[PDB]
Amino acid sequence: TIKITQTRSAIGRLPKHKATLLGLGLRRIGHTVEREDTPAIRGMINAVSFMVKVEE
RNA sequence: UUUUGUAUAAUGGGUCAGCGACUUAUAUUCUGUAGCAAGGUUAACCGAAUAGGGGAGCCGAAGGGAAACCGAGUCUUAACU
RNA sequence: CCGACUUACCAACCCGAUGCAAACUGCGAAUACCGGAGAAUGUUAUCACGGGAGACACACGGCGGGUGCUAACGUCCGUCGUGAAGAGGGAAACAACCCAGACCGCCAGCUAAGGUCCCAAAGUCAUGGUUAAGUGGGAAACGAUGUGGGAAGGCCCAGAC
RNA sequence: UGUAACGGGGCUAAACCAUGCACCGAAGCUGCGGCAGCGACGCUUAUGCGUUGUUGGGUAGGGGAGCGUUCUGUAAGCCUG
RNA sequence: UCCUCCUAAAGAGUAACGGAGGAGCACGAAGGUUGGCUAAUCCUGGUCGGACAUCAGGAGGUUAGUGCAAUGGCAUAAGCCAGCUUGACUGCGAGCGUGACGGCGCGAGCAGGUGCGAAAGCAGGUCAUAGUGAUCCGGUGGUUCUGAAUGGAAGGGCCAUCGCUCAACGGAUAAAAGGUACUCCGGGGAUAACAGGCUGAUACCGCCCAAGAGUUCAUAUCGACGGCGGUGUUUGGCACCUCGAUGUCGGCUCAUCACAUCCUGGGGCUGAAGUAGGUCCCAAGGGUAUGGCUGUUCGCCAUUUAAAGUGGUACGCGAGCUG
RNA sequence: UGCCUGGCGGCCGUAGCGCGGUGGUCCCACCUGACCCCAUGCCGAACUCAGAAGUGAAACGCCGUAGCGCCGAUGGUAGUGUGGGGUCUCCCCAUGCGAGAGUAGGGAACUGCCAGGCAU
Ligand SMILES: [Mg+2]
Ligand SMILES: [Mg+2]
Ligand SMILES: [Mg+2]
Ligand SMILES: [Mg+2]
Ligand SMILES: [Mg+2]
Ligand SMILES: [Mg+2]
Ligand SMILES: [Mg+2]
Ligand SMILES: [Mg+2]
Ligand SMILES: [Mg+2]
Ligand SMILES: [Mg+2]
Ligand SMILES: [Mg+2]
Ligand SMILES: [Mg+2]
Ligand SMILES: [Mg+2]
Ligand SMILES: [Mg+2]
Ligand SMILES: [Mg+2]
Ligand SMILES: [Mg+2]
Ligand SMILES: [Mg+2]
Ligand SMILES: [Mg+2]
Ligand SMILES: [Mg+2]
Ligand SMILES: [Mg+2]
Ligand SMILES: [Mg+2]
Ligand SMILES: [Mg+2]
Ligand SMILES: [Mg+2]
Ligand SMILES: [Mg+2]
Ligand SMILES: [Mg+2]
Ligand SMILES: [Mg+2]
Ligand SMILES: [Mg+2]
Ligand SMILES: [Mg+2]
Ligand SMILES: [Mg+2]
Ligand SMILES: [Mg+2]
Ligand SMILES: [Mg+2]
Ligand SMILES: [Mg+2]
Ligand SMILES: [Mg+2]
Ligand SMILES: [Mg+2]
Ligand SMILES: [Mg+2]
Ligand SMILES: [Mg+2]
Ligand SMILES: [Mg+2]
Ligand SMILES: [Mg+2]
Ligand SMILES: [Mg+2]
Ligand SMILES: [Mg+2]
Ligand SMILES: [Mg+2]
Ligand SMILES: [Mg+2]
Ligand SMILES: [Mg+2]
Ligand SMILES: [Mg+2]
Ligand SMILES: [Mg+2]
Ligand SMILES: [Mg+2]
Ligand SMILES: [Mg+2]
Ligand SMILES: [Mg+2]
Ligand SMILES: [Mg+2]
Ligand SMILES: [Mg+2]
Ligand SMILES: [Mg+2]
Ligand SMILES: [Mg+2]
Ligand SMILES: [Mg+2]
Ligand SMILES: [Mg+2]
Ligand SMILES: [Mg+2]
Ligand SMILES: [Mg+2]
Ligand SMILES: [Mg+2]
Ligand SMILES: [Mg+2]
Ligand SMILES: [Mg+2]
Ligand SMILES: [Mg+2]
Ligand SMILES: [Mg+2]
Ligand SMILES: [Mg+2]
Ligand SMILES: [Mg+2]
Ligand SMILES: [Mg+2]
Ligand SMILES: [Mg+2]
Ligand SMILES: [Mg+2]
Ligand SMILES: [Mg+2]
Ligand SMILES: [Mg+2]
Ligand SMILES: [Mg+2]
Ligand SMILES: [Mg+2]
Ligand SMILES: [Mg+2]
Ligand SMILES: [Mg+2]
Ligand SMILES: [Mg+2]
Ligand SMILES: [Mg+2]
Ligand SMILES: [Mg+2]
Ligand SMILES: [Mg+2]
Ligand SMILES: [Mg+2]
Repeated sequence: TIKITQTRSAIGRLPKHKATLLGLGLRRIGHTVEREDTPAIRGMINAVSFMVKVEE
């Protein structure tokens, strides 16, 4: 279980960068989401690391 | 208004008041609603007459094949699992 | 005839070394594309049918290219973003650049881009060096004892310069 | 055409390359109140009585719900010197 | 109109008046099967015989060949020869690929009847990708499907098939050229010329090395073979503003700004003895001609001037004039 | 159980070339002859038949040799997906992927089944 938050917009981003946020459940700026720790979530975090921040 | 793009030095209007631009008939398809239901429904017309009669007639319940023709099967081909 | 020779010259095949090619690959990625399984999330976001449209004049920016002068806010193709159809802050002004997607109201607070001397809201903030040209605040080949450094080298107290 | 290649004043830093701590800075995010749609759930529906999550920029265009005027029936009713 | 490669950004596809080439056929064998075989080139030797015909070996290993243009493939050969034959058959077709669609292509396998091979097996056209044209209309053959009172038939219908460089090749008609400055309408700055805008291939100007010319000596003064920049001044590229009008070349009057200055002013070098000169730097305060020719700016000539500038202002200025 | 040989395979160069030796009990190859089965665009050269006198010369199988071919590291370089930048017809930073060429080096194949001859 890890905590993720979004800190940047998804306006000029790629479709694969917005679908990643859709999969992570992020809705807007500063949306705190709890997600299970798994290689899939880690890969998503690596993919959108420039706009997300983890609390661990 | 037209444009990728108008404060544009692209067009329109001096202002006010009145008038002014997806309507009508018939025919077909679709949606909702209402009656009836494997049936539904009349037109012309008669009728003192929005009643009633008139089911002539139209759609659908059975389709296949060009057509004869056959039939919940048919055509295709001498014959097709 | 046959030829004996060298000779201000050029040069085939092969060998050794150095390169080039969108229409050359004995080599060969990253990305992208097809399919399967799996956890999580997304208002089925997917497909099929039926009713109704609108549109087929796009532009700019990034990356990958052709034609141009490796010129054009030039033109032609692929991908993404924006405008078109998107308000707001910033770049002094600015359709396409950056941040960021306006349900409404509040004389509440927190931030991103971008800034904190005044216009104009915020540090005349602290330590550390550079610049003396208003460089900052438009530009090249090239030239110069301009300085701020780093690493070496020659000559040199029998005397260098 | 008139400074006119920092926006201007002005700056020997208020310029640049390096470190850090603060602040300003948007319709971005958080706080309060209010409206509407979709979907889950028990409302045994009153089709709404609480929840909860989410969404609500918008041209052409599509869908849905509505306001206003004339006349007609309700209406020999009602208001009105 | 159709075929091959690249551009085409390693799935497919993907444009330009982009770069390179082809097709509008041919074959009863150049098809199928069975059986067998492997060259291009070079070297050596040998009669006519030569660099190269034919014959022997050796090296080489597809560097040849594909009926054709290119690409992808071909040794089990798809290449090269011989024999036998017509599967260059009929009716079907699981399941796919590609297209907006019409449509096109690959196809295991089924029923009948064949060819080759002893047989297993192969053959529903050529190694593959171009060799092509919707519909209507009309013709031919066959067809027991129809046959307008009945029996026939004409005609029509199903199958095979024929006729179109419809080449503008998804084809508007069975058949079709030009002028308008006598002109006209709806429209476009979606699209033309002057002008304005972006860039600067061209134009002008500036700068760098120095081979040299310069009686010796590169740089008093010029400057090759080459290179780097500036103005947006010419001829030009794009077509972003304007076609429900921004009036255009030249001339007259009227000027203004700039300096890469024609004179005046000051200076450096000089292959500057002096006058008179050449080159370069600063400097825009002022001035900067009259006539013949031509509509002309430009330009030629005559004669002056201390000098008779370069360019911008919508190639300045027509709600100032001229035509 | 070993050695050698033949056939059918697996993989397709660390598997292939070249140099030097070895092998004939058996197998294999070379080899003898041909009216016949059969054939040569002529020819027992090839195919095929009847045989084993002779030979391991050639081919073939085996052995060792690095004159070639071949494989091939680690590290580094180019390139590149995503996000930021600069002096932007070209590069840099952060995080992942990571070549090719070349060097050191490896390397004279391995193996399955069915058969034949000699030892056991
Ligand atoms: Mg956990
Ligand atoms: Mg326009
Ligand atoms: Mg504006
Ligand atoms: Mg317009
Ligand atoms: Mg206007
Ligand atoms: Mg107009
Ligand atoms: Mg007007
Ligand atoms: Mg109805
Ligand atoms: Mg019927
Ligand atoms: Mg059936
Ligand atoms: Mg290439
Ligand atoms: Mg997938
Ligand atoms: Mg069109
Ligand atoms: Mg178009
Ligand atoms: Mg376009
Ligand atoms: Mg454009
Ligand atoms: Mg580009
Ligand atoms: Mg351009
Ligand atoms: Mg602009
Ligand atoms: Mg254009
Ligand atoms: Mg539009
Ligand atoms: Mg905006
Ligand atoms: Mg948007
Ligand atoms: Mg703004
Ligand atoms: Mg600006
Ligand atoms: Mg502003
Ligand atoms: Mg704050
Ligand atoms: Mg900040
Ligand atoms: Mg202040
Ligand atoms: Mg201070
Ligand atoms: Mg001035
Ligand atoms: Mg605010
Ligand atoms: Mg908000
Ligand atoms: Mg609230
Ligand atoms: Mg809305
Ligand atoms: Mg919103
Ligand atoms: Mg009434
Ligand atoms: Mg491709
Ligand atoms: Mg691709
Ligand atoms: Mg053939
Ligand atoms: Mg054969
Ligand atoms: Mg000869
Ligand atoms: Mg060829
Ligand atoms: Mg053949
Ligand atoms: Mg059969
Ligand atoms: Mg037979
Ligand atoms: Mg062919
Ligand atoms: Mg016709
Ligand atoms: Mg008759
Ligand atoms: Mg009959
Ligand atoms: Mg015809
Ligand atoms: Mg066509
Ligand atoms: Mg007109
Ligand atoms: Mg235009
Ligand atoms: Mg023009
Ligand atoms: Mg204009
Ligand atoms: Mg000389
Ligand atoms: Mg021009
Ligand atoms: Mg005009
Ligand atoms: Mg006008
Ligand atoms: Mg005019
Ligand atoms: Mg001067
Ligand atoms: Mg002055
Ligand atoms: Mg004075
Ligand atoms: Mg005279
Ligand atoms: Mg003029
Ligand atoms: Mg004039
Ligand atoms: Mg005027
Ligand atoms: Mg005249
Ligand atoms: Mg023997
Ligand atoms: Mg023999
Ligand atoms: Mg031997
Ligand atoms: Mg490596
Ligand atoms: Mg990048
Ligand atoms: Mg390597
Ligand atoms: Mg290597
Ligand atoms: Mg060997």
